[PDB]
Amino acid sequence: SLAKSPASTIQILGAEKALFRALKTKHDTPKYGLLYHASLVGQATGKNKGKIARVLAAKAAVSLRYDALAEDRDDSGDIGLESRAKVENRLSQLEGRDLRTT
Amino acid sequence: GRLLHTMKVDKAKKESTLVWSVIYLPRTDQIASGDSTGSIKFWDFQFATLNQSFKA
Amino acid sequence: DESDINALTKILSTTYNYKDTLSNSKLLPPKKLDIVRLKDANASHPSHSAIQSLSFHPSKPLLLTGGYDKTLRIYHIDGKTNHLVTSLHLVGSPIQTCTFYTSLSNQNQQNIFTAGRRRYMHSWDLSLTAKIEKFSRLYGHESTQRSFENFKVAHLQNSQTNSVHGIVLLQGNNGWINILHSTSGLWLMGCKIEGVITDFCIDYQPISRGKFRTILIAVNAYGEVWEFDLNKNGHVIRRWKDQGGVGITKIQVGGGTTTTCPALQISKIKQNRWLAVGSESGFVNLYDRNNAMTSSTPTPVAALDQLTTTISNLQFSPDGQILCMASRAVKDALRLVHLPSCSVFSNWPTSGTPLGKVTSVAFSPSGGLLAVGNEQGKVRLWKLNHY
Amino acid sequence: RIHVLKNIHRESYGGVTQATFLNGQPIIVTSGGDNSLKEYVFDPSLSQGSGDVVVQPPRYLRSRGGHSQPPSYIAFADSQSHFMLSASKDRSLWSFSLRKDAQSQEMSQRLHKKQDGGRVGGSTIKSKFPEIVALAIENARIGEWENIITAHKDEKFARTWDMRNKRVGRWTFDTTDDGFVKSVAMSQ
Amino acid sequence: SSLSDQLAQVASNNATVALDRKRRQKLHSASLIYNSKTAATQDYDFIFENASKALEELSQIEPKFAIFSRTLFSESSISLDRNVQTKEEIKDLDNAINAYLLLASSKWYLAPTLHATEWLVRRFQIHVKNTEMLLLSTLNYYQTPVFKRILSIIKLPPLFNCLSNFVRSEKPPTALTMIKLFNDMDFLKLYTSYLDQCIKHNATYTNQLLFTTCCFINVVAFNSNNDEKLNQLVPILLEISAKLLASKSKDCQIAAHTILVVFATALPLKKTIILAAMETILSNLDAKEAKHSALLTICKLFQTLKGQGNVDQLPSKIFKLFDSKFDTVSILTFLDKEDKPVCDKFITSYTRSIARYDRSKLNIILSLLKKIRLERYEVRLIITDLIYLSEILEDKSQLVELFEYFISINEDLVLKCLKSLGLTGELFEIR
Amino acid sequence: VKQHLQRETQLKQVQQRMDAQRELLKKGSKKKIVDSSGKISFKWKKQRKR
Amino acid sequence: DEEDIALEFINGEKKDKLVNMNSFTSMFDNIQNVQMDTFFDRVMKVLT
Amino acid sequence: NPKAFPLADAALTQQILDVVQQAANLRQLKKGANEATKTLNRGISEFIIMAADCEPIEILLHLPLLCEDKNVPYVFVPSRVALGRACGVSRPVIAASITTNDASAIKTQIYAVKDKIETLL
Repeated sequence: SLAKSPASTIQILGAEKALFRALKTKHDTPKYGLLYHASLVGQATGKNKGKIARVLAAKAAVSLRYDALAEDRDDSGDIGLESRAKVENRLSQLEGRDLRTT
Repeated sequence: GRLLHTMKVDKAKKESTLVWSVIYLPRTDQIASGDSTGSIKFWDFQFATLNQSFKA
Repeated sequence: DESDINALTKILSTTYNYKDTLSNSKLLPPKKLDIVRLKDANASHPSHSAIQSLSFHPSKPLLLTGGYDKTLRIYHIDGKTNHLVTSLHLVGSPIQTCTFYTSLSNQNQQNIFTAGRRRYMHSWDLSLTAKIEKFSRLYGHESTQRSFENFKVAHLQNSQTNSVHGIVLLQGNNGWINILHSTSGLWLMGCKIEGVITDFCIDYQPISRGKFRTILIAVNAYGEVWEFDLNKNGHVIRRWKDQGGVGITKIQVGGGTTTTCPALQISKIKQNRWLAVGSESGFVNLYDRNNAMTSSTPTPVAALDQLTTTISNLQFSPDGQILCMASRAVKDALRLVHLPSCSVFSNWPTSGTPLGKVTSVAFSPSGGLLAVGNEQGKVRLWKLNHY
Repeated sequence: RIHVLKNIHRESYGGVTQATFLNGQPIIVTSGGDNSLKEYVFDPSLSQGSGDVVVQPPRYLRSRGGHSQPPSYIAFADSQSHFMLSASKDRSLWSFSLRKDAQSQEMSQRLHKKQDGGRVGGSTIKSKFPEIVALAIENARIGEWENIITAHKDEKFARTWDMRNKRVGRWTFDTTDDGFVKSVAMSQ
Repeated sequence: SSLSDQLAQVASNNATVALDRKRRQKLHSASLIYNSKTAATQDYDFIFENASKALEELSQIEPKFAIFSRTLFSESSISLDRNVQTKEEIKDLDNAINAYLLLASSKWYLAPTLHATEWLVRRFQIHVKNTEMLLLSTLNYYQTPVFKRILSIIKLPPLFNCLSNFVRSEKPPTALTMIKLFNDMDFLKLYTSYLDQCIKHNATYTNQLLFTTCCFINVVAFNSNNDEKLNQLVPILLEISAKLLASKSKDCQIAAHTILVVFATALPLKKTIILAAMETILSNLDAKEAKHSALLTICKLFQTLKGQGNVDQLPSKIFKLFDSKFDTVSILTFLDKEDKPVCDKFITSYTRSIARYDRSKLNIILSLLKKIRLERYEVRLIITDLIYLSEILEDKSQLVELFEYFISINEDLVLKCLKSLGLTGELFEIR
Repeated sequence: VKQHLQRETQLKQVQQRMDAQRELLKKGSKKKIVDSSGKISFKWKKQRKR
Repeated sequence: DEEDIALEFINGEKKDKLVNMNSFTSMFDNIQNVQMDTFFDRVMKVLT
Repeated sequence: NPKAFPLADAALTQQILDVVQQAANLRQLKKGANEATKTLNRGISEFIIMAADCEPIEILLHLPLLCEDKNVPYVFVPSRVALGRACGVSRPVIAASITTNDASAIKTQIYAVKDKIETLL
């Protein structure tokens, strides 16, 4: 039941009371959810932590529906590891930018 | 059981066309087919495509 | 201090340019062109419609332009004054495609083949009144050819004698390519593909002294590409599928002799190295046919994506180093990609080159010279200074 | 090898014929056969501790110049016999000063923007105008709008110039019979 | 220039002299170890004694610091005040401080050197007077705190303007900031002068060369599409590549290999610059790792080479020197490697050099072109040099079997080249 | 439950109109298609997103 | 045949990779304590 | 790919990609696995196109599990690259849901293709 949910739902999976009050009055919804305490979102600083909570929720939906929906799964961490390498180099490339001018 | 190829005979102008008869010729690698236009076409089986048509 | 392993120190001390200069280059640099602009080719006599078809002569310095104002104009081109040689107005027959053709038999035929959405084709015999013939007989196959619009001209050998002649290949309705003789108009053969035929091209490949083989390459809309050998009867030899590819508007080979860079002697016929499949999306798959003439699901060597609306022209440079992609849908949609590297040139066209709505394009076979004609009827001429 | 100033003086009139460091100064006076005398100065280094290995390249200091080719047209620009416009076959239009040679100045050719918002065509790498055949100046409305009207060799339109700002003006004047400009005038 | 501008000039002249107690506190609170409120109240003997202890730890780690114990960290240099001696003694002690900083550039990960250079900061004011050497020596450690500390206290030079928004900020300077810093030309001349000092003192190391090489190939990557900037950038980076190739350190030599290969694939240099580059590559090759990188470098430097004469024979002197550094066994073990790096033009020039200059060993050239696949123009020029060899000397078993390989693969091409120059029957009668 | 059906189809229509307006104000070329009666529509240019 | 040998020289060329503005920007995260020859091979994997 | 049930033949996938193209012009498809699942959970899908080419195909085959819950037609096409091109984006697209509109222009095409999808179920 986690595997058949979209990745935006997996992003905001914890923050339902903030989500649904910010939807029933037309405010701005939360962005982190239960995925805030993941190690990569802890590594990110600023509003690109909301950015990489989005990309981490996308990749976690990929790895998790592959987990729950595979049959010949090898218990080796290959899909999670290539997705985590993708998230790591994404996070590195949007921490390397800086909005100050040099 | 899944259909590998779909070949299309030369349709008529003022009526719908139906492929009435189809046979296979094993010395060549062909399919003879007579349709409702009257034409008789010789389809190569591998590559599934026409070799010659006759408006017989 | 000092009065007169140090090799690099001493050579950097002595030279001032650190590149190869002029004649020791022989092939293009990537990502930067060297391209100037000459006078507009029809700046002498203006066109009265869009320029649907544009073709250089194989030997003479002549350019043929033609559009829906049913007249076709020949321009002796140079940089200075592109002057109008002559001009023929075929009434009621609005030409879509016109092509200079010269034979391998004598190089003294010089026909001009023109066609548009009519049930006939014209062959103007050039010898400088005009002597034109009108091919209107499909010899029994008139049901499967309702217009002559998409035609191409190619060479073909008899192959019981070693006698070449010219064929014109019309694209028909169902999947048909109706191939017919060029001097006599007789129907020679017909190659049917499955689906909806959209474009085709002609690959030549040599065999021996004075013998070649002509292969028709006909694309579907879905991307699945037939190849019919036609110097025997029009029989299929390879049927592969373009990777990706959903609406395929254009297919074009290059690097050898195609219909746009023809060869004049029967020993100068080469194998077209690159194929390119241009789609309705703007994606151009580029295949290198030195290895991918086997696999029947080949991979492209690069899928170019730079222009975003429907590919309606793509032609290879006659030396086979530049591909010109062009879309007749939006203004200034032309790109020159540099192959083998498949990296689009970045310094031309810039935002102020007057391409317009590019609706036809032709490279000249000798001078390295682009001619691009747009919807408002203006062939602009550029000279690629590398050649 | 520190730097190389390329095309400092025209090769066709001799190249650089003399260059010399004014001694004890970082300035160098060069002069060519192209009727030009330039000076170039070496600024102090940008590196505050090394200095001698980070040598900043030579930049341009003052310079006097004239025509490189003998002039084709001549006009007196004002009634005080102070300035004269003079246009040569190296396709430059200078305003020479009779009262002091250090007021001579080449009238610039940097174009304005077009009035509507269309792009201005022409080449991208810039060159001078074709060489001037005629010119006509009536400085009654000087500083208000364009003042000189000039006629170039083998082109079908006149140009305007502004003598107060010393530049070209916003207008070119076409003949509208497809024929080269043979004569200009302007009302008083 | 205005009066405030001339007074700004005399202020930046008199920046380190303490004219009153408030300037002395502003000036002496600039520490590398302590905060302001403790740094302002430490004396000189305190920071000298713990910096001499820390120099003793650093000197037992690395034994070259005993001379700085003799001069820069002696007891008389507590009272040695920097801006009361002349221009001559100033230049003597600031090349001494340069000697310290390029010696201890490699030690910055270990806290004895922070405590050891805190006394040069607080006694001789090297955060403001010798500041470019401090920035250049510790430029490798931008991410780590040490660089955060010198950017906290430093007065930034004009060439280091791109770091000007990272002083006193909680994020270290980023990688694109380091690339935008190195993208100058005046900074690049400054940095190559610094690398010349580091090489001439043999104080280069692995992390410094990694940072230098990464930023140099990133500069060429950034300048890749401005050919005017690349033509500006040739005689600085290839000259520092020559000064890196002319030393003994294998890591600086393969650093110069990396610089050369990225530069050659960025813009096509001259044939004579590529030939002199490979001669300077071969002229000081010592280890195995340097040899492996040098062979991959020579392969790519000859592959990125277009024109009439790309596959001509590499000359007599460079041929003897190349076989001196890499024998034919080494080339065959190189071509047997299953990764298959692209070496077509180099191996074509190699066998043309063999058949022009060796004239004894042809079985090896049969073996290596059995190993790698060459192109049609390459093998056409190869068999034309072999045909000229068979004309100039009598054709024994080696040359004959070379021709049997070339008629077993593509007999039509050796037919066409004999049709260009010779006859089939005449070469059968010479055979 | 009949009333819940009415409210759900009414909310479906208003989200459909609101989302059509939202797609309409994004970017890309588009023409105001008018149908027979007057129920206007928008057809977008055949051009892919870069 | 000289035009034919020129066509075979400009035909016998392979697709070689070019340096972009943003090809070597991912080396800064792993220049840390790796060796210089491993770094050289890391560069060569990008260049080929 | 063996776990790609109903996979379309060439003529069916030709008309499926054509109805995808003109739905994308009319701004009537949602392109992506997450967006397709959102259209399913809101129940505004006409049908689902999936690509039997995603290299973990288990990033797809969970929306079949909730098309069997929501009795909506689904089909597989051979190539994600071709699906991205037909959708009119510059990226390979794994699944695409054609949303429901009743006043649409291509309602008849949508119905004909979804009938020819659910004939092979």
